[PDB]
Amino acid sequence: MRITQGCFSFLPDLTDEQISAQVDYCLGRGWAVSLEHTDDPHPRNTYWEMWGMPMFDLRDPKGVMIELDECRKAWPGRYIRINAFDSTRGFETVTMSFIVNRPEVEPSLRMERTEVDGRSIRYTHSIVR
Amino acid sequence: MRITQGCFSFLPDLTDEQISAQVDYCLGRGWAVSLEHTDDPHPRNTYWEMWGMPMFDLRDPKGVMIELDECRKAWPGRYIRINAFDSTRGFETVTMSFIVNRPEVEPSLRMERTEVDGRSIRYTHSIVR
Amino acid sequence: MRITQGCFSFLPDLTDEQISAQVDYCLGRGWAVSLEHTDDPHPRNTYWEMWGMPMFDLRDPKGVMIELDECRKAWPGRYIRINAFDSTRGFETVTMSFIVNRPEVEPSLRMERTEVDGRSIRYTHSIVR
Amino acid sequence: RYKAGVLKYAQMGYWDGDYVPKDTDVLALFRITPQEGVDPVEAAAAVAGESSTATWTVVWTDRLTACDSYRAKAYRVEPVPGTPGQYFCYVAYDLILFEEGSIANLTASIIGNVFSFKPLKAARLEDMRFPVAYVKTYKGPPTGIVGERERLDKFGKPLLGATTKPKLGLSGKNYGRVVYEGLKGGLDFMKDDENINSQPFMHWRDRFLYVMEAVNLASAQTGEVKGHYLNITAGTMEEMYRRAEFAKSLGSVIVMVDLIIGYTAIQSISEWCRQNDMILHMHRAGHGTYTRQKNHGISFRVIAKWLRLAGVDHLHCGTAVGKLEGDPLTVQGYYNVCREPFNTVDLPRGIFFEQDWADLRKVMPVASGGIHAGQMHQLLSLFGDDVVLQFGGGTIGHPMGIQAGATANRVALEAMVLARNEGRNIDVEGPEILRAAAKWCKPLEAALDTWGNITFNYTSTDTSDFV
Amino acid sequence: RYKAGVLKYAQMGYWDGDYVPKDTDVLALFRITPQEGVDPVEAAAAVAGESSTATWTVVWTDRLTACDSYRAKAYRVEPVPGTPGQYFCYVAYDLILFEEGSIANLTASIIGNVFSFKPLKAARLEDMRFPVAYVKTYKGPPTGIVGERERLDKFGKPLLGATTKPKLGLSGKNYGRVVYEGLKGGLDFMKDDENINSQPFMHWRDRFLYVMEAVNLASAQTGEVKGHYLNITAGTMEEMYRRAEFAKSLGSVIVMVDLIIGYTAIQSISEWCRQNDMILHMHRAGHGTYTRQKNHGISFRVIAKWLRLAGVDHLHCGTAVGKLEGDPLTVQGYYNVCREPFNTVDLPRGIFFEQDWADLRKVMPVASGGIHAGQMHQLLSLFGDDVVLQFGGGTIGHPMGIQAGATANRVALEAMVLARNEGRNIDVEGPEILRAAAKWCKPLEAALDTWGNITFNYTSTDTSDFV
Amino acid sequence: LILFEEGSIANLTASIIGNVFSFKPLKAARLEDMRFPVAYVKTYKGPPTGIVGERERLDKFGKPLLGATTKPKLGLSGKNYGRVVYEGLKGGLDFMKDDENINSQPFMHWRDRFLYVMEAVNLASAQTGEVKGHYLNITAGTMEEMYRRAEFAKSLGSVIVMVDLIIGYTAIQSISEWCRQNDMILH
Ligand SMILES: O=C(O)[C@@](O)(COP(=O)(O)O)[C@H](O)[C@H](O)COP(=O)(O)O
Ligand SMILES: O=C(O)[C@@](O)(COP(=O)(O)O)[C@H](O)[C@H](O)COP(=O)(O)O
Ligand SMILES: [Mg+2]
Ligand SMILES: [Mg+2]
Ligand SMILES: [Mg+2]
Repeated sequence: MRITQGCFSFLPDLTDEQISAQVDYCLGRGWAVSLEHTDDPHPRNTYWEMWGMPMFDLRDPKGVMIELDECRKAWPGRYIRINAFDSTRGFETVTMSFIVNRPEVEPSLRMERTEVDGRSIRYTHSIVR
Repeated sequence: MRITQGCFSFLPDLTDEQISAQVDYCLGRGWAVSLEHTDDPHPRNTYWEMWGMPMFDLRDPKGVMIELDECRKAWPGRYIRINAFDSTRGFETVTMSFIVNRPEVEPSLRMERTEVDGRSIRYTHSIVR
Repeated sequence: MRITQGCFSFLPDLTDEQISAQVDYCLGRGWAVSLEHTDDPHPRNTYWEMWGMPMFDLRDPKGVMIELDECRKAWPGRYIRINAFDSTRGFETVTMSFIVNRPEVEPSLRMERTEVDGRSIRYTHSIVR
Repeated sequence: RYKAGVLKYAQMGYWDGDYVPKDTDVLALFRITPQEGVDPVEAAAAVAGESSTATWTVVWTDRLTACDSYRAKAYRVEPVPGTPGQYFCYVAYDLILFEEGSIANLTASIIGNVFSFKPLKAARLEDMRFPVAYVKTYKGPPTGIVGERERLDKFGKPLLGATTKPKLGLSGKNYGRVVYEGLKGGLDFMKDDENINSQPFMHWRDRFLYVMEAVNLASAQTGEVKGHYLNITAGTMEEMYRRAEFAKSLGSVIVMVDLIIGYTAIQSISEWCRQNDMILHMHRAGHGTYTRQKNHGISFRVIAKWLRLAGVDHLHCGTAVGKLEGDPLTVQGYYNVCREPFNTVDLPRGIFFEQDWADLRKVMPVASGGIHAGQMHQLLSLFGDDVVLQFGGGTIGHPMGIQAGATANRVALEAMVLARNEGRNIDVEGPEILRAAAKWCKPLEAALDTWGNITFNYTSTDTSDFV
Repeated sequence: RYKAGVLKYAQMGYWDGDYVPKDTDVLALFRITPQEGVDPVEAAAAVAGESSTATWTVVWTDRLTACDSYRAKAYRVEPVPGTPGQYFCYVAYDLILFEEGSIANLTASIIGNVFSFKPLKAARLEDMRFPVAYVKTYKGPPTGIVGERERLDKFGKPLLGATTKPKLGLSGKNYGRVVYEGLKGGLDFMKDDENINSQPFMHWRDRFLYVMEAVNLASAQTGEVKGHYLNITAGTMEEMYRRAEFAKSLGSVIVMVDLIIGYTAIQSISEWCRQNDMILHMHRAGHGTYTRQKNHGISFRVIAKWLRLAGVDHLHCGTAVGKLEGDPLTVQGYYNVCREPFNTVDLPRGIFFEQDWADLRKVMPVASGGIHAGQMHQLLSLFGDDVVLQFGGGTIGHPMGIQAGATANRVALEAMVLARNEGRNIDVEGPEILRAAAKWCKPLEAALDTWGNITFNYTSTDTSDFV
Repeated sequence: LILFEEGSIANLTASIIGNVFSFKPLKAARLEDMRFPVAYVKTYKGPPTGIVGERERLDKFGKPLLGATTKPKLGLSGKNYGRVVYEGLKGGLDFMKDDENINSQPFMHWRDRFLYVMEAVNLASAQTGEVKGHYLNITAGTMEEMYRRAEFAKSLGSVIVMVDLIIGYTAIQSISEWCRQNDMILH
């Protein structure tokens, strides 16, 4: 079991040198970099716990990496992700999202099947952890 | 995790001297003081287990405190609250509610997401304890 | 916690002499005596596991008691009840129902609250055991 | 008196000084400034005339119906103290003229054509008396003060709110994130802005979904029942019902409505909210167009009386210390109108008639517009407990974040309620209590440094005349 | 500029003198009277701020959305000639802030909270520009001037009307008798009073039946298509639709609606009237509450612009010579707003923006309130042909009867139109034409003797500033 | 603008591309490009979600969304059709889809297909931890049949439904109104 929520999931775990290169692309195009963490990695779960405020005007990829290492020390067994936010006329949304830190063992999902009218089933996804 | 159900939740835990002062305000305005306890501290859960009958005609704040200490001895790991009841022409309801005793460790809430029609989700809040 | 499903629940546990007297009333009026057992004592749960066939033509209260002691040996930690069945023109139903054997510790019920349209709640009762 | 020709309103039979009003009569006050040459008695009768059953010339069809019953009668005229050329005019109306359970009919009669008269310079409707016979035809507020607090399980202090900032611009994804950070911090309510509906940048049905996920996530992590005032204001009623039905389908506690939509449209939601268990919030947009001026318009206390009869649970009544117009004594008048079951005549607070509501639900007043943690002691002293305090800028504009700003306002309020009940004077010691709480609470200390000297003080336009 | 703290609106980025507004921008004028000490530039920026995307303190959430596009910008401020301390303020709004096909959303943004500001003494909305992109989202009036006249087969003169007098009192049987005598005499329309709905003395469903019998009896005896403005104004929308559907079921030509009911409720009937072939009449009840004052409120030309977009065929615009407030040049402004497809900037008539409606139906303006046969020459000179003249008192208050009163007004109008087209000056020779027609017409002679010296002359409050 | 109806594609095409092509004095005519004024675009509602609205629903950012058409085109029964969908989505694909000619053939009924693919979507969603989808083909003979297929797709809780271009602009604009009022993405 491995939760593939976000980009670069099928690739092996990204090293600090690779993360620094990916943030450099986000800051070059002019996106706000934000760190988010959770212990509940449900599909379609929108809001994760924000680690401070998003870095809007930061022209250094090293400055993000300090805050990333600080978040890892505070939350070891949590899903940490980087969100790059676009602030243009039409977009006004997230552009990049990738998990940088995932826990020692990934939790599985149990599916509960509620029988309704006819042959239709309501599905409920729940995390074991 | 800390359940903030009721007044004076964000403030530190109230001492017996502070509780006696708060009951004195309730008896001064002419409200019936009642003690309630539960092990299930769900949001919108209306009815808690009543510790005897509400004190309607009691003009002493010390008399309530004896019943409070008696309830703590009987139920150590439960949420004890004080409910002041107004008995006027228009009100006829609770006026003050605050938790005076909460257990050693507060239970967390698990949220189950049931997928229905379209993108709508039925939410179910459940206590781990 | 004590499940009060059936008659004589608030009274103390019935001795074999008292059970024999209650069956004697059922056989006197002409009712079929049947034994039923379950580990799931849910409210509105209709069908329990039947211990053989109902005793239709038995004019001895002692004969029921032998089958009761046989059921206790096979299922120690289960709810055993006696059902008296009426077979007349209009009734054709159960007349008496009382638990004779209940387990060492009674299981509690957890209530899950699903929030639907408006302020309406769907309730789900579930047994911990 | 029925021959063809133009006759004066006083001569026609609309002024009667010896008239005593009955218990079943709708009474109205008018602050009339007459033109140079126009008599105050003639000015009163002109207002009393056109508002009921009168035209500029005499008609023979008046002899058909029993006019003595249908005609409105002005009974006394008194000069306003302070002003040299301004008069109070008391007009009595009979129940035979009004439709049962209709705000639109009541306004079409009284405030119909009397304002646009040439013989009057400026007229203002000050206060209105409703008989017990007339209030019973209306259903009243869906829940009230009692009904709402029992649903949320929150007692003993004001309910806290915050407007999602900025007003327009935020997309559906980001809008819910501000809501999530607000409610988890310590706020009881978040809300849509009055101009936010279904703009090209963010569709309404997307907003409704994302805020409800934010509400439930906050509810699970705090253990409190949280809510978001969902704006349903639309162009047509068909669109408006569809927005409300979807809000019910998600399981929202409370929906908000703008005052602009009209009393006919308002009364329709009040009927809908009761039949679907919903709490109704009223935002007074464009009220200051006909309320702010002291010499002309309609006083808010009359609008509050209509809105109580229409059936709204929440109403913005104003802040005395805030950025918007409001005088301390006049503001307390609006609060007493929507809360108290029976209010006596008090001239400093702007109450002129003894109003008996006879078991209509209590409207919870909302204080909003340019307030912060430093204003907490003044707010609790003026109004009380059964109020809603909204901090739009004072929460999100916090230097640390949104969660810290929501905690700062919650700690400030909890410290004041605790001090008030113990026996400490919250008017004098107020600033010292907030400073003493800042020793252990760090987000409160940062909030007091940001908005310490920032105070909105200006001369009130809508003031009392008996001070 | 995004750090925590209170900053001025001019410093925040709402005032820009070098800004030139685009073709796709909603423009609004504000007649602002600032407080003693408040700068007119700061006063403009405060209005430009709160009406769009601003709060009293700076928030970090502004950095998320592209604020440079969403913020409203005040571009020029000019002092009003005549007044020492009053300023015109031009504010530009972008289409991104407004919902497509909603009057309620437009008012929630612009006239939302800007009026109730403490730094402003009095603010008035003078005129509003709508782009071609914004007007096309709205359906417009159900029929218009062209569509209505083709249905009634009446061309070349103003349509005549009369209000059924007295206002309240008449039972269902007698109410229709006044309608019958009016329409047979020579009137094109009869109408319900604005306060008449469903009173205890006469139920609405009874009134609807008896007037329709009176319409058809008059139609058979004159050979003309007659009509009665049926008042559908109700407490709820459910009651309001039921009254309209029954009006359609009887086969009525035209139904009337009060302004009080609200723009959300108004837009719903406009959708209904188009889908059921009905002409919509608007009665402005309670307009003078926020229109009459020159220093504060909303000018009627802006309300007329909203009502054209909402979709109404008839609108009361006012009479210059009547009993109610109105200045000849300012009144002509309201008429040009609802009739002309493209109107140029004219300062004496109160038009400030060049408005292009782009093929929206023409609203027919209604002149009513204190007019008679002696005022006929002044009415035809000021407005023209595509108007509705209503004589409430001047028809029924006739000494001979109702039939004679209706004939007197019809003969007077027919004599003026005939004289105007021949080449005679109707401004000077006007009184002589009416006297010459009285030689053969006896009801007209009696009408001129009754109301000859009776004229309503008073100082207008809503006047121009460029005269 | 006086010639065109507000919010109608059918009226726009009836005017411009109406009878000009079938003219005898012209050998061959081709419509290359068309300019729409700001006044005309505002009458239309536009796409139900868009690029921004869709990506927020699926929580997938920073790369192209992957899809696969269920092969073969026609032939597979309801049971086996979902098995191909299940193996596709679990492998790493974001979307699976119906073929354009697949509707309600004698070998496999539509209402059976809709049930089996939705079970395959949710099983894949539980095992990968991603929001998965299948483009459900609603193309039918009549509009009455077409609305019934869409309402059942909503009832199962599908993310996105697909539509063929053949059905016509009048029929297309009707689903666009429906998808916005029921929170559905249109393909
Ligand atoms: O738009 C605003 O200004 C507010 O959101 C307050 O924001 P801040 O807290 O950021 O000032 C409120 O809607 C006003 O209080 C409305 O006026 P009223 O209270 O008169 O209805
Ligand atoms: O109630 C009235 O006074 C009238 O019936 C006129 O009656 P008379 O003809 O008997 O005066 C009209 O409704 C007013 O003109 C309305 O005002 P406006 O025109 O401003 O809408
Ligand atoms: Mg607001
Ligand atoms: Mg009238
Ligand atoms: Mg294909």
